[PDB]
Amino acid sequence: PSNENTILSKIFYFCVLPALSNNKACGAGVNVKELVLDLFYTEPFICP
Amino acid sequence: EKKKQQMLTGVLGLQPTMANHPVLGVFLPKYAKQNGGNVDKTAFRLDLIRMLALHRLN
Repeated sequence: PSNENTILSKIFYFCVLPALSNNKACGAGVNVKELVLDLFYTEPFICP
Repeated sequence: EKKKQQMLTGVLGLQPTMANHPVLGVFLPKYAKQNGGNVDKTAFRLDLIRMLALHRLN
């Protein structure tokens, strides 16, 4: 993200999503390891 | 060979049938010259994930 794209990212995140959200959003992260474990649960079968 | 097999069981507990797979057959020797360090066990699982994915681009 250059000057323009950084500006547009802040434009959305401070104007468009807030005003249309009306303070209703949440924001956080999913777990960083249990996704890897889900991938491992899909992986151990190697048949085509 | 024991180091290779130990790392194979540490990665996922993969079966030898999957050890014969080409992506495994090429990368198990490189995973041998590592994991003797403190690096991780999870990193190797994710590495195998993304490499197996790179392999299968129809």
